[PDB]
Amino acid sequence: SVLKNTSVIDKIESYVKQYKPVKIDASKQLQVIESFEKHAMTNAKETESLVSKELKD
Amino acid sequence: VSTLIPPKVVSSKNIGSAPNAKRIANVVHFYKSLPQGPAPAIKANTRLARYKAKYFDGDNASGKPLWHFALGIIAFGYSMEYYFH
Repeated sequence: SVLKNTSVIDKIESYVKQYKPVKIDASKQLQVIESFEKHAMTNAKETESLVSKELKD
Repeated sequence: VSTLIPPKVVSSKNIGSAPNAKRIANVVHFYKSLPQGPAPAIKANTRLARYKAKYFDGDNASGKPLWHFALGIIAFGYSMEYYFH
């Protein structure tokens, strides 16, 4: 309303509203992210099993 | 580019280090070692076992055996130097 010669704001306001759903998130990592973890379980438990055995040994 | 993972890689790293070479050495040096002076075999019984327990043991280790040897020559006075050359 500060502009008495508006003529574009409704177009611009609609332009914001038509692109109001800009873009979704990208949660694509659901197979490789845990593959880093599957190596993480493998090596950590390999280490933990060894150190637990060796500390008593 | 990602989270690096060298916190847990000792399962194959505990082979090349120098202390591991000493580790595998002295543990074998320990298990069979006799605990508290066991199996010393202090009861020696072989021919002159009495000698093995008085002077031949080594607790005294003095000139007594040669004194015994000298006295044996003295007791053989009329066997080697007398009645013979």
